[PDB]
Amino acid sequence: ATTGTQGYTVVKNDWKKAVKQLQDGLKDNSIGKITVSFNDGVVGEVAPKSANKKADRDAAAEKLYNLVNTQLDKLGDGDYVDFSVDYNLENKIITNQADAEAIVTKLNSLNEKTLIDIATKDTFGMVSKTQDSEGKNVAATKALKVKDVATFGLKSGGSEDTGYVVEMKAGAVEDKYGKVGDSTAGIAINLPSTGLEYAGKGTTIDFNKTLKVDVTGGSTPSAVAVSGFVTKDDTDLAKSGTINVRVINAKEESIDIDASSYTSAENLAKRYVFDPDEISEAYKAIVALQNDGIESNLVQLVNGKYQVIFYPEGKRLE
Amino acid sequence: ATTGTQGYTVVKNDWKKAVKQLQDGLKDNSIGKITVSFNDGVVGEVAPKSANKKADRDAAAEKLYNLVNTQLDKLGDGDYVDFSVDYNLENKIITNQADAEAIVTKLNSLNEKTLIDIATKDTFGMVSKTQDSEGKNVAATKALKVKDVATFGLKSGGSEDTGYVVEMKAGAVEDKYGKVGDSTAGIAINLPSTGLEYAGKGTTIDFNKTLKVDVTGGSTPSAVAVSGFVTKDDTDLAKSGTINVRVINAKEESIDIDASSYTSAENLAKRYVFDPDEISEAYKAIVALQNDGIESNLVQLVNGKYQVIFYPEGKRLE
Amino acid sequence: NDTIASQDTPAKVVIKANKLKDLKDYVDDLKTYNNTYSNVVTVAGEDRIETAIELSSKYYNSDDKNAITDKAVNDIVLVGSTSIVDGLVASPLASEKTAPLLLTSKDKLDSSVKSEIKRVMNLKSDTGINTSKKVYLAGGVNSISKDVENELKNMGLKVTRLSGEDRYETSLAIADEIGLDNDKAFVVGGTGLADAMSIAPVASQLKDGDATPIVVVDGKAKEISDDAKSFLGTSDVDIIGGKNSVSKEIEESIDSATGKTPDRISGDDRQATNAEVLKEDDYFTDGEVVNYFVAKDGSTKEDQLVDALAAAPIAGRFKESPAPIILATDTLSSDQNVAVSKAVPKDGGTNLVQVGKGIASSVINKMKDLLDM
Amino acid sequence: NDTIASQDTPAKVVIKANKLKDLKDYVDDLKTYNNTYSNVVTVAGEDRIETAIELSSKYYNSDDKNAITDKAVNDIVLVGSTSIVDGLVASPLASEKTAPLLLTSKDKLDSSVKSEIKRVMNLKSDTGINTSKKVYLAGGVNSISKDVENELKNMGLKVTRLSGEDRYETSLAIADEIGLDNDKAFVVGGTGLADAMSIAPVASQLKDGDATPIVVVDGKAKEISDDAKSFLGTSDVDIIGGKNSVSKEIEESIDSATGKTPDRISGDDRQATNAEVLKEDDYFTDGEVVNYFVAKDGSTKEDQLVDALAAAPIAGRFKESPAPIILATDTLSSDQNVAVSKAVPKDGGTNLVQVGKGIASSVINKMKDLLDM
Repeated sequence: ATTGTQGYTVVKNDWKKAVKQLQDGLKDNSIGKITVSFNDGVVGEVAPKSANKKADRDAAAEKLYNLVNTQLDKLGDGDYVDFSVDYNLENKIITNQADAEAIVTKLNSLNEKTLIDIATKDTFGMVSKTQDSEGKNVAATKALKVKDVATFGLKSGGSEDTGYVVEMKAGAVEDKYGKVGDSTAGIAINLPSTGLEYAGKGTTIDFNKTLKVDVTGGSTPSAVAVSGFVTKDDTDLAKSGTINVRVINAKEESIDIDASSYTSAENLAKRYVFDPDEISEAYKAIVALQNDGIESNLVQLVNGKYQVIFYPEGKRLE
Repeated sequence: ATTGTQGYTVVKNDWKKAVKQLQDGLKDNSIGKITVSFNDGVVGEVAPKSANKKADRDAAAEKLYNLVNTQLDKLGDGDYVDFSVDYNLENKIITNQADAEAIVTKLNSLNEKTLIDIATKDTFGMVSKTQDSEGKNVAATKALKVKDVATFGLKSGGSEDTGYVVEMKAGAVEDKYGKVGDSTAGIAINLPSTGLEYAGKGTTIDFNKTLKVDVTGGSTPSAVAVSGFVTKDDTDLAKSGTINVRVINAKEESIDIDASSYTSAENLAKRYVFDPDEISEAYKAIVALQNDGIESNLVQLVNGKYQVIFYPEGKRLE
Repeated sequence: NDTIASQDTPAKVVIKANKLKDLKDYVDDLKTYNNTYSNVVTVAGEDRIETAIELSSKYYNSDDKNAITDKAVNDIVLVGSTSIVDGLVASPLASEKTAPLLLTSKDKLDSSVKSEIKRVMNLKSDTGINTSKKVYLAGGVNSISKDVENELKNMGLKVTRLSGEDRYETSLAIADEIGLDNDKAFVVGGTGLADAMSIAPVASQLKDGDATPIVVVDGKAKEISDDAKSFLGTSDVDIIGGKNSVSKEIEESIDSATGKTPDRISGDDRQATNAEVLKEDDYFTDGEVVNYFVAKDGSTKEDQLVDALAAAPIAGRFKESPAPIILATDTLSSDQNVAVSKAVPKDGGTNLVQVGKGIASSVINKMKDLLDM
Repeated sequence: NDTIASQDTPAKVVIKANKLKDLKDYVDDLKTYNNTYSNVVTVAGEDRIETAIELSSKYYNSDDKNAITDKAVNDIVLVGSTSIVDGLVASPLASEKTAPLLLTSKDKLDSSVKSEIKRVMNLKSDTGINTSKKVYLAGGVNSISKDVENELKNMGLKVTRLSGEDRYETSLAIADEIGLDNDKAFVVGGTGLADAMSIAPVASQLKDGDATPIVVVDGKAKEISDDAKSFLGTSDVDIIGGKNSVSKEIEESIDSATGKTPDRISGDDRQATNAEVLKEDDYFTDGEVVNYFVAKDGSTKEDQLVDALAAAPIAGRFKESPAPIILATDTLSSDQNVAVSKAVPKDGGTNLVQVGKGIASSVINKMKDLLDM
C-alpha cells in the first residue's frame, strides 16, 4: 500500500479480527490472492493452489496467519504490514451447511406471513377460480401466505468444496386475484419462476423485495406477481478488483460526541497537530451535506452516527 | 575581468598612477583599445580613431580619464573597475621629442667611457697605425672611448604622429689593436655599421651589449668589433595580446620583515582569514625554491626582496 | 470509506455523532483550536533587547515557515534600546536591506546581541568577513555610543552611522539611505512616536525592492527644515497624526515645498490613528488582510514602542500578505475593533503575532474573536 | 606576476624580505596561526550541561564544517548530569543512532536542554511530532527520575529507558540496544570510569553503520554475570584497565565463556591506559591520526568525565578520520605525549577540540606543540 491512497487502516489492537476477515475471505473464496509486505518490502504471497478445493483454501488461511501473526503482534513504532488483496465477490460461496440451513429456517419463519388477504366488496384480494351461479367472484377459502407460494431447503449436490445453495421451489395456486361480487374474472397469480437460487455471491437476501407481491394496473389490476430471491450488495464496494489494507502501530481514539464523557475539540487540538487542509475539506464536506444534501467520502453514516477520520501528523509540543 | 584570471590588481590609492600608465600607453601607441567596466557591467570603450595621428591618441587618453576618474576616486566597498587592454608592443613608439633627447643624453653620458685601454708589452690594447723603425707596434696616444666610436642624436624627419628615432653615426679611428713591441700589424677596429637606429618598439637599449668591444681570436686576436644598438625585451610578457587590470576598494598592507617595526605573522592571522590552500601553495613554493632550484609564479624577486601576495577572504572575528 | 494512513501517525481519530450538526460544531472547534495553537504565536523575551533577538532568530536566517529569509543576511540595523526617538524611522531601512532591527545598550554592545549578529550573518572564526557584511547604526552618540560602534568595527564588520544633531536630522539621514525613489514619503511629528509605529509596517512594504521613507518634522514650527524640503523635493506626502502632532502650518509648509497637496491619516489619539492606517485603502485592502501583529501602544511608557519598531519590517514583508501592527497595551480602542472587522475577510485571520510581554490578555482574546481564532 | 583579486577582499597583503629564509619563517608562522585560529576550537559552557548543549549545537543539526549532521536528528541520548556511572557506556549508542548525548538534572528537565532538544530535532508547535522522534534514557530512576521521563513524554516524544538494577545490568541494557553485530565487544570494570572514557571514542567508531558495545562487569567477582555471558556469546573482547579494575579471575571467566582469548589494553594509571588506547593499532593507525579531542581526566572529581562522554560519539564519527580523547585536567602524562607523537603524521594535526572548562593551558599548549599547531 501507499500513503494517502484509498484503502483501510487497521490499528494494531484490531490486527487479529482483520486477519480473521482475510482468512474467512480466503475460506469462502472471496479472496483469490493476498500479497503481504512488512514495511516497504514484499515478504510473501498467499493463494490457494486450487480455489475449488476446501483443503487448499484452509491451507492458504493457515499460511497467512503463520506468516504475519508474530510481525503484527509485536509490531514496533513506525512499522506496518500491507496486504494487497485480489478479491472477486462473484466467486464467494456459503461454505457451511449450517449457514445454508440457517437461511432456510429464516425463510421458513415467514411461511405463515399473509401476502394477499381474502377479498372483500371494498378491497381486492384472493377470490375463487370459478364464479358463482350469477357470474360474480366469490371470496377464497384461505388467504395467500408464503407457504402457498414456495417451499424452501438447500439444493442437492452442494459441498464445502464448491459451496452450498439455498433453493426455492414454486408451489401451485388455483385461487386468483379480484373483488368479491365483481363480474370480471379473477387474475392469475404469477408465482416465482426466476431468482429461485441463492449462493450468496457477495450479496445478502433483501427481504423487503424477496417474496413480495407486485400488483400491476393500479385501479384496474391486470397482473399479479410474487418475486423470488431478490438480493442486495452487502457492501458499496465494487464486485471485483484489488484492495489495500494497512496495519499501523497507532492507538485508536474513539470520540463519541453523544457520550457522557469525551475528548473536547480543544484537548484534541492540544494533543495532536492536524493537517489544516484535511480538516477544512472535512468541514466543507459536513457543511455541504448539512445545507445541500451533497454526500461525500470524507463524511459517512456508520451505525446511526455520522463520522470523520483524521490521521494527524504527530503530537503537539508542550 | 574575472577573479581567478592572470592580470593586475591595483588598490584604490594607486588608481591615478595606473590610469596614467594606460594613458601613456594610449599616447605611445602601445594600447590599441581599452574596454572599461564598472563592476560586472561594460560602460565604455576607449580607442583612437587613427593610431598614426597624435591628436586622436591624446583624445583617447583624455576620454579614458574623464570616464573613470570619478568612479575610481569615489569607489565604494565591493565596487571595482576592470580594464581589458588590447595592446601591441611592436606598434609602440617614442612620441615625445623630450624622451628621444633623454636617450641621446643617456648615450652621451658614456662618451668618456674607455672601451679599449692603451696597449702594453703584456696586455693587448690600442697601438699606432704605423710601426716604429724596427717594425714593431708602439702604443697609441689616447685610449679608445665611446666618443671615438660614434656620435648620438635624434634622426631628421621624426614627428609626434609617427614617432622619433634616436640615431647613431659611426666615427673614424686610425689607431689599431695590438701589443707594444709586437711585429704583427695592428688589427683594424670595425666600427658599428649596423644597429644604428632605435625606435623603441616595446624594447629598451641593452647597455651591457650596446657599444661593447668584441675581440675575436682569443690568445691570437684576428678581429675587433664594436656593436651598435643592441636591444632587449623590456618585459617577459608577450608582444601582442590582451591584459586585464582591476582596481578594488582594498587597502595595501606592506609587510617588510627587514623593517624595525612590522606586523607579526600572529597579528596578521588575527586580523585576516587566509585561504589555507593559498598559503600552503605559497609556502611550498618558498620551500621548493629554498631547498631545490625550483622557481615559481607564487614567489618572486621584486626590488631586491622576495615576496608573496595574499588576497584574504575577509577579516577575522573578534 | 478510508485512506491508507502514514506509518508515523500517532493515532487514528474517529469523531462520531448522532446529529450532523453536533459533528459540524465539533469539527469547527477542532479547526479553530488547531489553527490557533499553530498560527497564534507570541514572540517575546524577558528584555526589550531579547524580544528583538527573538524576532531576528524566528524570521531572519531561519527555517521557520514564515521566515523573511532562510539564508544568512548581509545587513543589520542597530538601534539604541532606550532611544525610540533616534531609531524611530529605521523600520523601512531594515525592510529594504533584508536586515533584522536589533536593540543594543548605548555604552556596551550586549553579548546577547553580539551572539545573534554572529548567528544571523553566519560569522565564524574560520571564514572571512568580506566587505558585504554591513551594520547600520540608526542614531547619534547619545543613543549608540562610539564605544559600541568601535566594538562592531573590531569584530570585522563595516559600520555606517545614520545620525544628526537631533531626531529630525537623524530621520533624514535614515530616510536618505532608504531613498525617495517612488515619489512618495511619510511624515510624522516629533512627538508622534506611536504614529510612526502605526505607519512603519506600511512604509516597510516593498515595491520593486524599495521601501518608502519616513521623515520626522518639527510639528509646532512655522516651517519644516531646508533639509526636509530638499529631501522631500516634489513628492506625495502622507502626514500621520493629528494637528497636535503636526500643525496646520506644517501641512501648508509641506504643500508649498512639494507643490502637491499632502494627505492626512489621523485620529483623536494614537489608537485612533493606528485604526485609520488600517482603514486607509492605499495601505491595506478590505477583506484581504489576514496576517496581524500586535504590540504595546506606549501609553504607559513611550520607549516601550521599540517592540513595534523591531516587528514592523517583518510585518511589512510578512508571507505574501503585509500585516499591520495594532497598538494596544491594556485595551483595544473602539476604532481598532471596527478597523480589524472591516479589514479581515469572511473566513477570518490566518496569522496573529504578539510581540513583547506586557500586552493584556483581553487584547489578544479580542483580536482572536475579531479574526475568528 | 599577479592575479585579479576578488572585489570583496579587505586588503592586498604583500610580504617582503631580503632573505628568502626570513620570508619562509614568516609564511610558516602565518600558516600555523591561520590554521590554529581556524582548527583549534574550544567547545565549553559554564556548566557540564551547557558543554553538552554546545557540543550538540556545533555538531548536530548544524551548518558547521565538521558537523556530524546538517539536518535535524531523530534520536536523543539523555544522561544524568551527575551519574557518569549509569550512562558510562552510552557513547556508542549515541554514535550508532546519530544522536547528541545530552546531560540533564535528575529531578527536573533543564530548560536549556529542552530548548536544544527542540532545536536539534526541529520540534515546532505547527508541525506534528511523529513516532520517529525518540529519546533514550541511559540509566535508572536514580540517575534520570520518572519526573523527567514523563516531562519528555508530555512534550510528545517517544521515551525508551535503558536501565537495570545496577550499573552492570544498565550497561547490558545499553549494550543490548547497540547490538553485538561485528563479533567484538569492550569490557570495563565497575570503577573504571576513565577507562570507559578512553575507549568510548573507539567504541563510537562506526563500521557499516554499527558501533561496538561496551559492557561493565564486576571486576572483583569470581565470574561475570549470566546476562553478560549470554550477551557476550562467542565474541572477541578487549578489556580496558588493569587488574585493579578487572581482575585476573574475570579475564579467565570471559575467556571461558567466549572461548576466545581476550586482549587487555591498560597502564599503571588512567592517563597511561588512555595513551595505550591510542597506541593500540586496532583502534588507530600510526601517522594517520590528525583529529584530536581533549577532556578532563576526572582526577579532581570522577563525575567531571561527562564532558568526554558527550564528546566521544562525535570523536568517533569526526570528519573522515576518527579522533581519540586525551584525558588531562592539569597535566599530560609522559605516555600521552609519546602516544600522540607516534600517532600524528609528519605534517602534524589538522583539528584539536578542547571540551569543557578547567583544562590547564600547558595541556593545550603541549598538544599544539605535539600536533605542530
